[PDB]
Amino acid sequence: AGITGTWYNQLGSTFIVTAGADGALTGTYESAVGNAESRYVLTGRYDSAPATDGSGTALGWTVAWKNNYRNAHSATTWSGQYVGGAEARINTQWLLTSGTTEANAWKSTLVGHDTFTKVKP
Amino acid sequence: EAGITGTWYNQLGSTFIVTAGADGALTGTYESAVGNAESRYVLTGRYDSAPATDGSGTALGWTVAWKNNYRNAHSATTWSGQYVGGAEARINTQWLLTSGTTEANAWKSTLVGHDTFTKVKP
Amino acid sequence: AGITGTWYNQLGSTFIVTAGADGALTGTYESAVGNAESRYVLTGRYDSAPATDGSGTALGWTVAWKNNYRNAHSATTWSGQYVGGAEARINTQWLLTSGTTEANAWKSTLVGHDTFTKVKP
Amino acid sequence: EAGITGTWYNQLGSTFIVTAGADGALTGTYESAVGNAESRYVLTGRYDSAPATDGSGTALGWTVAWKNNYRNAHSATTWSGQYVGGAEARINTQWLLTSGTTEANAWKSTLVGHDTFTKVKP
Ligand SMILES: O=C(O)CCCC[C@@H]1SC[C@@H]2NC(=O)N[C@@H]21
Ligand SMILES: O=C(O)CCCC[C@@H]1SC[C@@H]2NC(=O)N[C@@H]21
Ligand SMILES: O=C(O)CCCC[C@@H]1SC[C@@H]2NC(=O)N[C@@H]21
Ligand SMILES: O=C(O)CCCC[C@@H]1SC[C@@H]2NC(=O)N[C@@H]21
Repeated sequence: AGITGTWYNQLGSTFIVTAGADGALTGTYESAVGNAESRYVLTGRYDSAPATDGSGTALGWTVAWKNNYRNAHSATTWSGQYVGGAEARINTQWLLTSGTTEANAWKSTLVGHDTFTKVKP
Repeated sequence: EAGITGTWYNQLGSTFIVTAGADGALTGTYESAVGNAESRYVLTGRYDSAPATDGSGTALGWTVAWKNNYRNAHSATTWSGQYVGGAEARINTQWLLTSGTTEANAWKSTLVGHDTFTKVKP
Repeated sequence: AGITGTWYNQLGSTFIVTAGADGALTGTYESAVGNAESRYVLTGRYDSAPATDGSGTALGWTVAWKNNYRNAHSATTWSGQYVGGAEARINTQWLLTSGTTEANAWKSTLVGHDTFTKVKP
Repeated sequence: EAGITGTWYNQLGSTFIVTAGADGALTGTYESAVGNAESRYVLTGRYDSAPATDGSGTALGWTVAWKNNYRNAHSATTWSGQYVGGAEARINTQWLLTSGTTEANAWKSTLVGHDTFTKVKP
């Protein structure tokens, strides 16, 4: 029924988001893995007038991994598309950059892929 | 956050105007020199508002959806990277640009690259 | 029973490979999608003495998309790990670079992810 | 392929020694300036042996598994990119470095980055 809602990825992380009418994404993210506890703020953007040819809806969002419990000195961005229908899905690739010194910048950024559905594990 | 807040440019000639809020928010506008883009687009992101002080960069990211009130490319870019302060301040990034596609074309939906932003004295 | 064998990904592409004793990967790749027809040469490397703690076996390979039928002026590399067991798997991320002019180099490289099993679709 | 064949260096100070064969093969050795690496490692890859002549680069890629007869990091890097010829020849790449991990740690198995190689007059 749209991007707004509660989503879960293959790791069991929880992505709670609101899609504003003109393209904003606002919500919270809780990771099942990594140097993370509880909810973190997220903000992003999506295409609020997608094509009408069967294409997905492009979108992205960011989490900086600082909250009242922990600070991992890192940030993840997810870039992907929403695919509607009977089992809606958000398919993403992500980049997780840690703050590093300049000599260690070559090893600053992890890459991966997450797929989200509204099915609670 | 005075470091991040300001006007920046990348190696393509694109314009990144940003404000860093006390709460970790990034807000501003982006103008790409290339691609299916014209004029300014809204951006929004997050940064580490209490970064290490041990000679590490400050982790940050932001998103642009490539729709404005003049054009719509049906696509979105996210930049993930770090701010390196000082007199020659830089934001070093890698990015992912996803286009909306049909399911059959989803394998070719996402471009990857890297941008380096230089801050400009206001 | 090891890396050597015939593998298929989620697109239905066919990856036929031999793992040499000292780390070579040699074989052919046939893509189900894109500017591709029939088999293409591949070469790569793998860790020929993996850890003994339950970790996967790191590996990578390259295809340049030129054969006797077509030339797409492009190359893909896959980087990932082999995971043995009852349903062995190779989990990868890939980079597909097309030859471009310098002004268009920003849009030269696609990224994605392929998972391979020995199950024939 | 005289263009690609030779000795190259990247911005980290690493050494890439390669031979480009008539059949599209790349063979050689790689020496990283950084990471869990010492001495030379075998590489192997492929390139477009009949590239466009319209002012485009030549697509190529290669792999190093980080095991040699002195060290084993249980990891592998692939570089994907293009050769740009002429008097100031470059190979511009992006790379993926996958470490062997347990299944629980697989989400953090892969680093991404970018290297630019400069050819050195033999
Ligand atoms: O360890 C850190 O630096 C903070 C937590 C990172 C968790 C990552 S973000 C990408 C991937 N998807 C998830 O749901 N969790 C991991
Ligand atoms: O073509 C599109 O879909 C929209 C414009 C994309 C421009 C990209 S975003 C990554 C890179 N950095 C820039 O400043 N511009 C390009
Ligand atoms: O279109 C091209 O330039 C050549 C074919 C590319 C096919 C790509 S490689 C990554 C992905 N995995 C596949 O099995 N096929 C596509
Ligand atoms: O630490 C490891 O697992 C092995 C060494 C990895 C070195 C990486 S490969 C990408 C980048 N470019 C280089 O020349 N060195 C680093």
